[PDB]
Amino acid sequence: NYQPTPEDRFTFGLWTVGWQGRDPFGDATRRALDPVESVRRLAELGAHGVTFHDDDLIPFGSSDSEREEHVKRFRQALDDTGMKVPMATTNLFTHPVFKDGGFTANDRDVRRYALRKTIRNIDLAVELGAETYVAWGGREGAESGGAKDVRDALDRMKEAFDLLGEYVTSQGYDIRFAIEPKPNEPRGDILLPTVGHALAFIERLERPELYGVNPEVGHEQMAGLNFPHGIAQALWAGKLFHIDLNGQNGIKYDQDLRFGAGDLRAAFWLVDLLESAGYSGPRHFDFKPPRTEDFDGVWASAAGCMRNYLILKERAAAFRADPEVQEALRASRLDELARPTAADGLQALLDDRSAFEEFDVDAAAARGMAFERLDQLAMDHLLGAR
Amino acid sequence: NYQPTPEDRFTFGLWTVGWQGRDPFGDATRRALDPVESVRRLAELGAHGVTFHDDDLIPFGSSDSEREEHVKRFRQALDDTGMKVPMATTNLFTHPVFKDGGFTANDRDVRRYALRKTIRNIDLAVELGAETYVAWGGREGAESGGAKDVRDALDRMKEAFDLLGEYVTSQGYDIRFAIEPKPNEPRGDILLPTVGHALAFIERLERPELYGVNPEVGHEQMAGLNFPHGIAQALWAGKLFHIDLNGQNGIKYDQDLRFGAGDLRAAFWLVDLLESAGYSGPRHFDFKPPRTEDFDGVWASAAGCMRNYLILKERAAAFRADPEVQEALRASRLDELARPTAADGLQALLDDRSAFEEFDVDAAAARGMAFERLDQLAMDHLLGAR
Amino acid sequence: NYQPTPEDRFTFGLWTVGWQGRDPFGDATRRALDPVESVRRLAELGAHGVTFHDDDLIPFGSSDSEREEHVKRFRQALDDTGMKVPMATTNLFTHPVFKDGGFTANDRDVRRYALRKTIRNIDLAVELGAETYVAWGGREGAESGGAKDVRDALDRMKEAFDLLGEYVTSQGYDIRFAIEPKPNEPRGDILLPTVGHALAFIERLERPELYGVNPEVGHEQMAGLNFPHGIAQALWAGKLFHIDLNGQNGIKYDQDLRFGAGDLRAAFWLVDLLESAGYSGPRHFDFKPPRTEDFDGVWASAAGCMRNYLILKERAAAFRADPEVQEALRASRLDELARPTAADGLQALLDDRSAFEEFDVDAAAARGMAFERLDQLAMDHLLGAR
Amino acid sequence: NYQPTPEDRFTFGLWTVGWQGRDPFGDATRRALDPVESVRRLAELGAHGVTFHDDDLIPFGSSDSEREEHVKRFRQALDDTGMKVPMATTNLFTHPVFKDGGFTANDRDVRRYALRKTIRNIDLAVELGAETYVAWGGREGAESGGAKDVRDALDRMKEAFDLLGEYVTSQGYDIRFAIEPKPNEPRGDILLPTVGHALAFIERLERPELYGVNPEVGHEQMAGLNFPHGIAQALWAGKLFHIDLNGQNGIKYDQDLRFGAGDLRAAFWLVDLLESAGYSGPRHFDFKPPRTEDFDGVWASAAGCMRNYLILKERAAAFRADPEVQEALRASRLDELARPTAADGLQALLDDRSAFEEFDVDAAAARGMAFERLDQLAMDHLLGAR
Ligand SMILES: OC[C@H]1O[C@@H](O)[C@H](O)[C@@H](O)[C@@H]1O
Ligand SMILES: OC[C@H]1O[C@@H](O)[C@H](O)[C@@H](O)[C@@H]1O
Ligand SMILES: OC[C@H]1O[C@@H](O)[C@H](O)[C@@H](O)[C@@H]1O
Ligand SMILES: OC[C@H]1O[C@@H](O)[C@H](O)[C@@H](O)[C@@H]1O
Ligand SMILES: [Mg+2]
Ligand SMILES: [Mg+2]
Ligand SMILES: [Mg+2]
Ligand SMILES: [Mg+2]
Ligand SMILES: [Mn+2]
Ligand SMILES: [Mn+2]
Ligand SMILES: [Mn+2]
Ligand SMILES: [Mn+2]
Repeated sequence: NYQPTPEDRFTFGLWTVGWQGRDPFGDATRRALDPVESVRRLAELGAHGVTFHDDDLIPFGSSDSEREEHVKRFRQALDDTGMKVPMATTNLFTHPVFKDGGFTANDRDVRRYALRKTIRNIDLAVELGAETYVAWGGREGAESGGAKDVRDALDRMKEAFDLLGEYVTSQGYDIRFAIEPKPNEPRGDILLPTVGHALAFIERLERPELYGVNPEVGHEQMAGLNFPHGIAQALWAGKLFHIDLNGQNGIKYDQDLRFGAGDLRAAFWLVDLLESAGYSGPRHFDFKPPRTEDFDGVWASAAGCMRNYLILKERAAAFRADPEVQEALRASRLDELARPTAADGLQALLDDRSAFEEFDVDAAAARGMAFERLDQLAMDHLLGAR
Repeated sequence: NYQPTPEDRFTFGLWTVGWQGRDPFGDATRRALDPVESVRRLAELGAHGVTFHDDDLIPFGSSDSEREEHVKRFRQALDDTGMKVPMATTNLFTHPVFKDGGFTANDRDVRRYALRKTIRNIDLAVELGAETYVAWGGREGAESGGAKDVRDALDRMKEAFDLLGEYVTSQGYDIRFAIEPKPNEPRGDILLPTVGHALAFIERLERPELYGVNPEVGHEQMAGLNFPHGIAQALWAGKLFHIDLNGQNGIKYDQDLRFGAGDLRAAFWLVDLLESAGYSGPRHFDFKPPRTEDFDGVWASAAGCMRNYLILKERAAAFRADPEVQEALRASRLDELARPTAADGLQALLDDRSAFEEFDVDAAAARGMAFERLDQLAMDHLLGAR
Repeated sequence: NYQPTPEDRFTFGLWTVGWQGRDPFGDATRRALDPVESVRRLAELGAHGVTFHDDDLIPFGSSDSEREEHVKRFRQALDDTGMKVPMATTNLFTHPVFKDGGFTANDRDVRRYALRKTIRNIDLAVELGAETYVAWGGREGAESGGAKDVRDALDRMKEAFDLLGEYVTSQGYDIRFAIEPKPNEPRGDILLPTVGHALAFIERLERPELYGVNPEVGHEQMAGLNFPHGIAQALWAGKLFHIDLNGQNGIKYDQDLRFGAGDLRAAFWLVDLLESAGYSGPRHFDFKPPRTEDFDGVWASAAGCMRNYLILKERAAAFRADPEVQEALRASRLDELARPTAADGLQALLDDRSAFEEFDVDAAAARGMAFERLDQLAMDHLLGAR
Repeated sequence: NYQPTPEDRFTFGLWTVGWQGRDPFGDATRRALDPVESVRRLAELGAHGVTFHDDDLIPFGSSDSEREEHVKRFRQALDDTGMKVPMATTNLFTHPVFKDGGFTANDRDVRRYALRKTIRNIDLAVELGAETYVAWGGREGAESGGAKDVRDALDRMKEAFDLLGEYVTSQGYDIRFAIEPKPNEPRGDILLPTVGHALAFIERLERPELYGVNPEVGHEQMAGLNFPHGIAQALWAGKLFHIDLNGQNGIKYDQDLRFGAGDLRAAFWLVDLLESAGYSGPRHFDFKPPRTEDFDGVWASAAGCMRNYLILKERAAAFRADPEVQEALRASRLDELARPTAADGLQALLDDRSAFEEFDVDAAAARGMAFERLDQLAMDHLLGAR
């Protein structure tokens, strides 16, 4: 039951099932994982592909010879399994050089170096066939107000992304960029903190169509926001290039629980939205098996991500196909929300006496929206109590 | 000391000092205020102008005759004082007809009516000389996931604003629009919840240059975000048309404390940003004298808003002019953040061996940012302990 | 399916289904409800009883004659239905006199009056047979630091509750008190903000066994806390006298969604705890039909509360009875958590070399907790996907 | 100006200025510190003492010989400086064995080992002369609902603390215990999440007077709570044995900013409370120099903690001594809040017709509290603008 297949487009970062369990207050609870074993275990689970930071695949500071061998070993695991690599990203946050950021570090020479680090790995990711390159500016921010002139840092951020788009244009690459928002942690406040802030920033870029967003369930929930609403604006803007699925209990540190844990109802509305909008990119999981777990629990965790997606997919589809729900949807006038407000034109609106002079405001106000019956119907479908 | 003058551009809504003190769990603690007395008391305090919702000035459902008289009385108060009216807005939230929203209500006929209500008041606001019309979509949202298809609601929101911009274009008006974001309350989640989400939405509008944002200190703080950072992206985008100043203690209900209360340090960084960016619009206060206060406390509260702005203005200016702070700013390389990252070009960057092959990563990582000394200098200036 | 019966002990406040829909920014969307019709509609729904504030039942300032008639009418509705009245409370928050609090108002004469208001209604509630009197100090708090010396206000709070316990002792009443915590709203910060703070305060009271807590799902979630954990400490302390069930989306204004909405998984762990601990008090719903709803939606909302409780009751019972879950519970050593740590005594512990000198720390650290398989089993039961 | 002296009772953990800068997403930015150099640098800064976890002072797994030498070296640094050691604590969170907790780990043998680890270090701390032993149960909690029966875990927590109090009683020690609350991180939810929850738990202990709380500014602010209010209830309960001073920007990860950063106004109300209550324990700083800083910035950070305390001490004292503020305090009836509510007795209250039958509710409701003038006076004192 609810079994994933590579057609379901499930992918994982190497850093997810690979997380050794070091937290702010704790040491590692698990040994490191060869990227090769992760590709195989995930393939066995029904995964479609894997993603990586540059330093997850080639250990930082590796020699050219070792780099070649680390890729050779990795390529052979994908060949053996059929695994894909749909996305890659640069680690511009772990090494101490990035302590004040990467593309927006105050030191100019750190910013130039962060660009060379990203450009090197774009080459690699294109070779492995990734279609999306992700940027997570987790060190772009500040803990105190005077350490970062934000308008200046946005200037620098725009130059970094403009230059990156100039590079892939100059190489003929098909890869596109996806910014991953996060409101805080590790910096006290991170720049482009939400899906909205990232969409707005893309529109000031030189070639905007080259960039989209990679929202993560938990990051919007770290700011108390509605994740499906944010996804809806990303899809409305045509900029859902990639997505990160996980779970989060409200406003606290970045938990990265397996998908479906945390806010279960919001996961349901998310899957219903992705499916009904026909989202076709990877269903990528960016989670951390809690450091209480041994290797066996790591894989049960990753298996739980895909299962919970498949369960929610079925419930949400049953929801939208139920004729009682379709009748309730008409009752709540969801059909009327899809109709244009004034297809007749401004002038027609200005003269339509039934829109002001003769609008029975009290009659309209007395019409219930019937939202509770609709929502209780959604809950019954979620829980299988119809 | 720290005394405001109309040149300081301080303005107030009628609804602020006019708030009778009805909260979710409480009845009014103060009688209603004639808009005329508010104009006079505020003028006495050194205010520059007032703003209004349509229904703050003309009681809802007033006859044409009464409407004329309510304006006549108001115009005479501004003449008597020199008060201005720099901004107005529509009340699309109080009357029960707007319970599911205004421009995005599911019922089409409510949306058409909300447009006629706004268009009527734009006329009025232009007559009183407002330069900015504000939209706060406080009822645009939902409490449950199925009651609002967000992509549909954004379609409707785009039509409403496109139509409004078509109207002021057709009339030759100079007025511009400013969207006021809010993440939640009264709806469970509000659409365009943050400054970012509002900037992104404006870029999909038909004539974007006609629209900007009207951020409110407390609304971004309701989502745990850094208000000065948000303002910085608005100014970077050129869309700070208007601003709402108040105070807020973190993530909870919308408090609307007088400006300077709540997060005092963020108020300092905000004033420093507005001043150094040369923000020239009104310094508008959108606050609520706590319902514990009588009329005398209402005016002490409004007086505290302007005073706290003036105090912070002085401290922040002393901060940026102190040569020790200018030396610290160089120490933390804030000057280097303002320099372009690769004015030399992509190709020069790709060949600059000092940016990768010969970058001493460990030397750069070992250079402290000196952010703490800088911040302690800012604190000393704030508190007057230099 | 999942149909409630009065044996299920479901109760409602008059103020819940009675809420006219006035919010901070909106007018009423529904007419007022005669308490009699609410008793009948709720009875029809399978409810067990109703609760009331004094002013929900007798309008504030009623004459003795009218008071008698309002009770006569109410008593006859309970007789006609079999409805009970298991709990009552005082409204010490709506009238403007309570703007600085009730039992802790700065004005002494307001505090004395709040005590007389409560004592009058205790008499009434005992007559209607309530077994619990609830105190919600929603106005006990402050918006600014200097307006309330907290240690003084706790002195006053202790005197109010000591006096109340002296009264019911002097009358021979069986009724007990339950404090209802809330962290904020309407005050900027409320005293005794959490279940913990309320438990601690009770232990300083003169006759502590007379007082317990009445936690509300949403109020602990307004402070980002785990509601089942809080309930567990209340039950561990023996002070779960009453409970308020509803739903809440994280840290924001007090939403009072119907039970089961908001955090669905936490509702599941709550019902599992209440049932397995054998909680026997009323299952009281303190919710607000969203003001989008007409009268029909009000009753669908209240019906959804009981249904969602019954659904969760079944899933959680199926969870604890599943032998796979019982095997997983042993795997995660939940049985070992119930065993005493050192039944052998301090001295035996101090000499047990297998507890320090010869403890294989690395072997123990390498044992996974298997928490993910356990949790995925709980999720499968919740969703009916076993 | 504002210079600390050992009489000011300022102390620091070794782990604070000793923090190498490893965060969830980053490697160390600073070398490790010999505890000896920290004692000397802090002494030079005007600190009074240092605190330590067992593993900050003796590296985990040290041989008896090395242990002796690490203490010998440490004792000589305190002798050379006059530094004291007023508090110590056990590290029951870093080693992987504690991944499911210490005193409440599901594995019994981990709990026994955690007790032996604590008891060993109590001996040591008494030798160095600490007067308070702190317990921070940062691993006592859970990420999912089924992994920890909370009532069971409280049973285990009560046994651990009862046993610890049995030990210090059996040894004649004077040391007392202080529980340090935290709502979350590293566990998804931590047991005893707030000051309140910790006070309530102490009252169920065998010898409660042996235990108090060690609240930390940032931990209560992680749950949106008012830190001075929490301190006020701790002092009202007589259980402020110790305190941790730092700074925190609202509800997010545990930031541990230097004291005075984050919520500046709440720091002011805190210092005013500690001083006016005559708190006499150590003023302990539990902060992290941001990993952007080199060694020089570490010490500027620690210096900023004490300075900001001294500045706030002066402003708050000037506040309480200003006769205008004393007149305002009477205006807001803070004097009346300190008076008993019914010193005359229940019966006198029941017969006092001026408390109900003849209470002019409308007159009392119309009296403003004058809280805004009072608060603006407090702000003027904070900023030095009187
Ligand atoms: O760089 C991209 C990724 O970096 C990871 O280390 C973070 O955990 C993710 O939030 C992000 O998706
Ligand atoms: O409509 C604009 C205004 O409406 C007011 O009632 C709200 O309090 C403000 O948030 C908003 O600025
Ligand atoms: O007084 C007790 C009750 O008062 C109601 O008005 C509030 O909504 C509840 O939080 C509380 O249970
Ligand atoms: O164990 C006591 C201490 O442990 C430290 O590592 C934490 O950072 C503090 O929150 C706590 O005061
Ligand atoms: Mg991610
Ligand atoms: Mg506003
Ligand atoms: Mg309640
Ligand atoms: Mg601490
Ligand atoms: Mn994350
Ligand atoms: Mn507001
Ligand atoms: Mn509530
Ligand atoms: Mn901390």
